[PDB]
Amino acid sequence: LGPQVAEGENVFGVCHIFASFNDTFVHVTDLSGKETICRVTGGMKVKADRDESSPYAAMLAAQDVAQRCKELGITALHIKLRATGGNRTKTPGPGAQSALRALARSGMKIGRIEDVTPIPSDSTRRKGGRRGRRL
RNA sequence: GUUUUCGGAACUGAGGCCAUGAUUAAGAGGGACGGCCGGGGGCAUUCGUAUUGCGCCGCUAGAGGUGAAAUUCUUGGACCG
Repeated sequence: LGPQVAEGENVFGVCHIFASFNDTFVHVTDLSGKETICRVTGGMKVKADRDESSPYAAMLAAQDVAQRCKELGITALHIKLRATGGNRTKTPGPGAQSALRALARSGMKIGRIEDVTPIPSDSTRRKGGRRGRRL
């Protein structure tokens, strides 16, 4: 079970670390993007809606996802870090570098680093009011 | 009784003469013309990513939002690629 190749060559999957402030996602996928493997979020580790985006919650989100693909023989990953973008914040969540460091310390290797977050040319109306979030 | 002259008006045709007759071109304005310039205006056409909805595939029980939660969507398979 796995790619029938010599271990000196490094196979490639792509992970899409969708970092936000509600939670952080780690969604490893093959190089096509079509047939995905496993989606170990940051919220699956701790049972607290406050701690759903903590930098430790992505330390454990990218430790279990480095065991399902190591079970299938994947040794080097492609990283597409993505903040929520669109009309919301285009600055990455705090649980992003921690999910990278847990992927780079669990024996796995990296490929390319690339920032695909949805930025518009220009978009529709923002969620709040004209006077904004009065808080 | 007639007829002139002059007087005084009113109107036309030649000629001479006028040093014959137009103040300049506003560090005022209008209008030409010349090469440019500008997210000026209108009509037609064209491109972009995003958002939302829909079709199919993948892997799966969480996802949304908050100072914290909760109203809300999920194998009448959500979020994610």
